[PDB]
Amino acid sequence: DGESIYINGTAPTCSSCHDRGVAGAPELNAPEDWADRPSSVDELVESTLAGKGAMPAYDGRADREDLVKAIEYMLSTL
Ligand code: HEM
Repeated sequence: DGESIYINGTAPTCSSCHDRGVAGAPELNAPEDWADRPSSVDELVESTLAGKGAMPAYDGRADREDLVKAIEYMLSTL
């Protein structure tokens, strides 16, 4: 599911950064970190595909669908 994707079914693995908050990556169950961001999954996924700050571009490494499933999973902890 989205959890599987987020934890291990991603390359690079989202967990590795977001679990700890590497380079200030918006963490899980941390609504404040997301409040300011365009929380809309459909927007967040673009940021994810393109890359943001330390986050590399995902375009090709993870499909929008994969990403979406991971992102909604991330957001569901907030
Ligand atoms: C794994 C595929 C993965 C997902 C999914 C993911 C999502 C994600 C979102 C939705 C954001 C916010 C986008 C926005 O602000 O519009 C976000 C932000 C950051 N991430 Fe991420 N992220 C995934 C993976 C990784 C990896 C592997 C790293 C560490 C190199 C990482 C880091 C960050 C950082 C830093 C940001 C934003 C920093 C900023 O400038 O605000 N993410 N991620």
